Amino acid sequence: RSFSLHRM
Amino acid sequence: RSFSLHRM
Amino acid sequence: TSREDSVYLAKLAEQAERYEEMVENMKTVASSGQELSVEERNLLSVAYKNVIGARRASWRIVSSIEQKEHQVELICSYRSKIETELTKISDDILSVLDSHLIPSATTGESKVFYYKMKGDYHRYLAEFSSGDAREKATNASLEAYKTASEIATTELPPTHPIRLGLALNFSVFYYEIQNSPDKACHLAKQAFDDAIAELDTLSEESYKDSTLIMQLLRDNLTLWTS
Amino acid sequence: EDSVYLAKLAEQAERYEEMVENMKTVASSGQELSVEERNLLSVAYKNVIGARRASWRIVSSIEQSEHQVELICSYRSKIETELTKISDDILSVLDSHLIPSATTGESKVFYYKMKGDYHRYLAEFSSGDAREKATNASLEAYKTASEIATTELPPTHPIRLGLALNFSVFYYEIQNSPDKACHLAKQAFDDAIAYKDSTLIMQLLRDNLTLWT
Repeated sequence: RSFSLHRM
Repeated sequence: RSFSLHRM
Repeated sequence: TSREDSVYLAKLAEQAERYEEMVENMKTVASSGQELSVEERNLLSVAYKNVIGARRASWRIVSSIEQKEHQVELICSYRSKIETELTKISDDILSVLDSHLIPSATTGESKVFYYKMKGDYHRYLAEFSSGDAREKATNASLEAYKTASEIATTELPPTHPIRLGLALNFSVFYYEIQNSPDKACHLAKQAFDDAIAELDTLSEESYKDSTLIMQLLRDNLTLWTS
Repeated sequence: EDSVYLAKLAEQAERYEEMVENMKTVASSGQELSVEERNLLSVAYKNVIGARRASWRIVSSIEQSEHQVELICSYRSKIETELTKISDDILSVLDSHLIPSATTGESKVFYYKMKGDYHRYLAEFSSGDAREKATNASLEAYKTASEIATTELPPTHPIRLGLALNFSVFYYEIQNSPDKACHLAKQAFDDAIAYKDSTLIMQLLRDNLTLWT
């Protein structure tokens, strides 16, 4: 549920 | 473009 | 791994979005002696439809890139590497369809379902071929559809989702492969009108699936008649 | 040159396994990369490893008959071996060619952030001394990158910000340190209070802060 790095 | 049978 | 064990791994690979392994789980089941159940051949259909769906999408992207130096060739061999993978998938499904599935099929509904797949993956082949392979794919595709269509009209009610889904794909074949909008609309409209008349034959379990495919028929009818 | 052209092609076709193989030959040569190839190699491995992590996270959550439990545990080992091989291939590229032959500090932070990333992906599924060693290997690459990022990159730079995101996430996910995760996520977000990507970064930092607090 944690966000790591992506294109946006 | 026409549409064919998708997943049921 | 046993027969029911391969079916469970196919359902496992389905939700894991690993559809290439879903084929091997179902390919080692359809070749067994048993006939595929209503849900079994659904996994077989869902598996291959996603395996070839990715390459169809991948091929359609690479074609438009070329349709818009050493770059001219680099795309041509890349676009052909996908066409080889598209043929391998179609030849793999059509081989088991012609060796075990269709021969060992006894149910009238089973024959329509498998002969429809034969028309489907012959049509995927004719989507990109040119010349002898396109003419050969077009003929076998129409021959399997017509066979499915004749068996479906006598053994299946006109509202059955397999009978309606067949005419949907068969009509797409006329418009996209044979380039005959008059033949597509005629078959698609008739398939809609046949199901409208016998609305009482709409089963309880097959109700939602039948209404959905009928809307897909009308969406195509609207698109083809512009 | 030609190998970089096939990577852009395979990215359009979304055949990322071939994008990795083509970008692998561009990194196999010990020549320094470029800002484009540096990100072409990153997105290629991000998508390939992202599909298996997706399947691993989905299949592991499916576990909720002893045969049926031991059946999906073998299916997860299939995905874990892919997760291990893909991570080992990109880590051996970084540890041998990219990190040793990096000249600019900007690339050094990007490559050290990449190393901690795929070590962290290893910690997501490894067990025993494989997870313990991967935990230490990820924090060492992250801490090295943060020491270099604090001097070579400005606080608003997206590489300095994206590094803080994946570093803080490593604290909350692998080492189970909510206080360390929130501290850096907020320190990095506050230090950037002043291009077209840093805004999205701090968005992810704020969303992670909201969930973690």
